[PDB]
Amino acid sequence: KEHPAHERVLQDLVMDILRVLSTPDLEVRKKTLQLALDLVSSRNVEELVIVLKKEVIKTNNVSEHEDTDKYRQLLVRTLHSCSVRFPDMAANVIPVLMEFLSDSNEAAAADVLEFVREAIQRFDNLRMLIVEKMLEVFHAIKSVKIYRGALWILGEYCSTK
Amino acid sequence: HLCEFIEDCEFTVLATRILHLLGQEGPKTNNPSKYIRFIYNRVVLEHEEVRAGAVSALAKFGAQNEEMLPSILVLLKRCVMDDDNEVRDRATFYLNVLEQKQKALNAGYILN
Repeated sequence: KEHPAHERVLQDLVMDILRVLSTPDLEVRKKTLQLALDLVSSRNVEELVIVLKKEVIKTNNVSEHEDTDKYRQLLVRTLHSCSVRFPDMAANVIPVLMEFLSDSNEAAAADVLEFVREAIQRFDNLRMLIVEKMLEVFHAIKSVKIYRGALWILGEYCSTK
Repeated sequence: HLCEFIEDCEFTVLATRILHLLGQEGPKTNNPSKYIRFIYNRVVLEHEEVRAGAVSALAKFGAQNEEMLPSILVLLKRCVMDDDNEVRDRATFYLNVLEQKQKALNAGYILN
């Protein structure tokens, strides 16, 4: 990689390779994700993102996660980073949705992590929708996690007086 | 004995009860450093909740102050402070609450 003359393309070929991952082995996959993250100057991105979303669908599937779960968390990390740099998009909205589906803490933690972050980040607009989304999600749901969720959000508050 | 043992004799539930009681008692029985010493410990434990009691007990206490407390009482809330969002909030809020009344007044209303 310390061929820091680091050509565009090469980074790009990864996905192809990556496709192969669907024949799992997380551990390998995991190595990939880290590896993967790196190349992206917040670009070859979309095609990827899309692909990620594909992954995401794929991730849904019917699953009996045991290994891939892990991956997900990781992915999200990997993913997280990018965003920091980037301006990101709808894809993201989808996580929010996605997250609603889900049922385990670690994600909530991420989410929360996001809570924090976003709290810092504020360009805002999205949030509001999402807040709406959430409103649904929320209405649509119960749990400690949620319960907790409410608290912060509540804490947060703005309009629709 | 209670303090120590309970610490390493566990059960959160006990703590609730005792907390509540202790909550009232404070500086009428002095021994500040120790008592502080304890109090810190009680908090030490995780649980936003476990942590929380030491502050609440404190309100009757703080207000009264003891063999050294008012100046310092003021200093302490500052020295000990926390994030963890709603745990953050607890610190912030108590503060914020604190922020909101002349602390002398503050003590009077809340206490009752």
